[PDB]
Amino acid sequence: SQAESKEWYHASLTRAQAEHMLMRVPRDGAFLVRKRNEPNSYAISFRAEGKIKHCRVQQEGQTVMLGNSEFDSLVDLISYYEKHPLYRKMKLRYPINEEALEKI
Repeated sequence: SQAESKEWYHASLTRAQAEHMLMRVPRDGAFLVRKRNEPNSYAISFRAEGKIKHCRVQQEGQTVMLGNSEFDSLVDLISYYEKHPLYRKMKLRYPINEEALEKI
């Protein structure tokens, strides 16, 4: 779907790999979305209050759900949370597009 080509979306990034990337950006609002190793499940990994936090988003047919908040798609969800606070008063602000690198 459309989210898969967005700069904040990572198809193959674990929890720890995501933290490893986010720890290098010293700014609240830094974020990425990663597919989880369970069907129809994604995580938003983000920086808030100086920490890294993870929240889960479920794909539910034609829609996605974050807690009790429904959106048309992952792209619409992220757009909404760039405009409205996701966590306390903090909005998503800095999409992280880093590659998890394999040293060879």
